[PDB]
Amino acid sequence: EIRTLTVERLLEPLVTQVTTLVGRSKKAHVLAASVEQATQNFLEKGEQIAKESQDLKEELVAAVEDVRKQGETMRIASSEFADDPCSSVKRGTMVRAARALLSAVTRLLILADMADVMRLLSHLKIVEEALEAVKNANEQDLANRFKEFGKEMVKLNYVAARRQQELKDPHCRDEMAAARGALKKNATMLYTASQAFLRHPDVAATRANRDYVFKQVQEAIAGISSAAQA
Amino acid sequence: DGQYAMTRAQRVRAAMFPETLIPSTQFDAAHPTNVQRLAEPSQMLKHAVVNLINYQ
Repeated sequence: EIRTLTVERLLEPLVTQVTTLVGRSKKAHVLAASVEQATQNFLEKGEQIAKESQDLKEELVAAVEDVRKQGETMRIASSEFADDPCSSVKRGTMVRAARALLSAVTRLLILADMADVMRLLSHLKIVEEALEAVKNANEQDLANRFKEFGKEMVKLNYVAARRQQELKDPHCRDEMAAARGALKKNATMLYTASQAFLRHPDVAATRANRDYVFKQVQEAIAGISSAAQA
Repeated sequence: DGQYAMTRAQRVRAAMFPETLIPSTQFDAAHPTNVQRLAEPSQMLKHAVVNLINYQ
């Protein structure tokens, strides 16, 4: 369940268009060095990004290892070619190694983007988990747990605002503002309900309303998500 | 999937082949995305390859 193939296919025309070809050479060896340097620089960012990423770590690391391997093959081919730029065979072995390298790069970007989107959607879970703390909290905790929520919510308000402006369909714009508006009110109703349970721990309905209101919080988080991934 | 999968091609395409030209996936403005962080070292690599491949 990864399916990077379909995106990889769409970009393949671009990779192939740019890898089209429109004694020992010294000026060819510096170009070769440049590529090796560019390879190492790209490898350095990909390792950093695969490390910090909270999603697809093992997949992303594999993607960088693939890029490295293709880099070495490209390195070796470009070194052989620079030794004698007259040969078409070593020219072609380099060009093919290059096309393979950039395709491994392209696949890495595709994975990296898939993790960008999972990092983005995590905000929904972070806020939902923040309202679990509000629900499961003395009066001192409630005030505190509601401080954490509002902070996470503001960081969620940024994403959801950018997503609601990006919506083209007017009917979908309303859905986003509705679900995001629904989470806002029920979050406060959660605070009121959690408060009403501290003061009356033995009233079954206080617990029943708190559990209910939290379900209402679920429905908006999911509604915000469904309006985003559509 | 959804809108984020259907636009994945254009985001990658924009970062590696910007000259061949879209929802954002940035969670806060103080943190650039993986694709944004990888865009420039990706472009430099391709420019380096093009120069090499087209040596005369």
